[PDB]
Amino acid sequence: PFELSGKWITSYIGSSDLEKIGENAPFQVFMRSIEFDDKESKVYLNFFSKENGICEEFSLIGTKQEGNTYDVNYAGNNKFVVSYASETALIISNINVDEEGDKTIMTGLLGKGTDIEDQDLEKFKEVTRENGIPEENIVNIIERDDCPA
Ligand SMILES: O=C(OCc1ccccc1)c1ccccc1
Repeated sequence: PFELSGKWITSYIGSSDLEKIGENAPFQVFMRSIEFDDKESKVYLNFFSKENGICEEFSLIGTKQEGNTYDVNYAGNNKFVVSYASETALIISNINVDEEGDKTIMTGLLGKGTDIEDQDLEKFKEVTRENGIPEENIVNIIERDDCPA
């Protein structure tokens, strides 16, 4: 089988709205771990983001919802699915509705730490594309993640 829980670090993120992912933006997210607790219908997320250019750490809890889905409060309301899982990667698709009501679709490629497999990367690009997110709306997060391990 397939272990979904553990260390996951963000390699790349794509977004329908570039305001949500540049420097210091709420969805420029540097993942550190995700733990799925299906017994209690919960997911545990630990990650860094930057504000004011300095690392801040978050540990959040989402709730398992209908189908394959999870709801979590962060910079508005979020519904995400693990669209793809391999031994080496997860691709997450997330819809965020922010505090103004604006809706953003994002995708995120995660791995076990820095050395990306091209096969996982190609699947990320296809999922991103399928969600209507253009290639130039992809940020390389590996390059930007200087937060603590
Ligand atoms: O890496 C991500 O963590 C998921 C996540 C989802 C919601 C809140 C926190 C973390 C990610 C990437 C792109 C889009 C959405 C999420």
